Amino acid sequence: NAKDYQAGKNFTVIHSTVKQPPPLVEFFSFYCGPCYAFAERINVDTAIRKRLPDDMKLEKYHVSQMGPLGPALTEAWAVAQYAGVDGKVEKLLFEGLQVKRDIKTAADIVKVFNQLGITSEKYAEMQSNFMVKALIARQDNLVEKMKVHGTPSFYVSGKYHINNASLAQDDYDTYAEDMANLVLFLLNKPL
Repeated sequence: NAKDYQAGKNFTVIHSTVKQPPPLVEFFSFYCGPCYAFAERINVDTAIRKRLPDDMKLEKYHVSQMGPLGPALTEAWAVAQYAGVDGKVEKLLFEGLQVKRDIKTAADIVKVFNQLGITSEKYAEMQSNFMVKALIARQDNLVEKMKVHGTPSFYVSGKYHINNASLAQDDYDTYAEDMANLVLFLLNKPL
């Protein structure tokens, strides 16, 4: 029934210096095709969330060092979560970059928020917010400390990096389920 995921095959034991790493974090880029598929096609993200406990979420950290808009996007994601519209704006940023490729500038990212009822003035106000800035720095700092080198990249307890290609290849639904199973297998691992 329950698979015995193997170190080396399904995941690697990373070494971080981070004192309090997210229990579960997915490093991603709105420019990354597989990152989009994980959030909208394969639905690896919903699969994982559907199986997590109430006192724990899938944290998504945007990679600023990827592409021209990288930084503006890490900021937009931070504002997105502060405004709590991170659930709606996610698909619109992926589309704006990989479907319609109509997001070319920082001013174009703001236009997405406008369509949700967030004026350019409110967006500017949020860009300044102390919590927004703290989350932007957290995202950038962990990409460095965790030594991220690809997206989408999942890390459990800041010690186990999942090997995306190692999971069930039958179809995407099975793959997503296998990923959530592996994530759980890692969260339930001895301290």
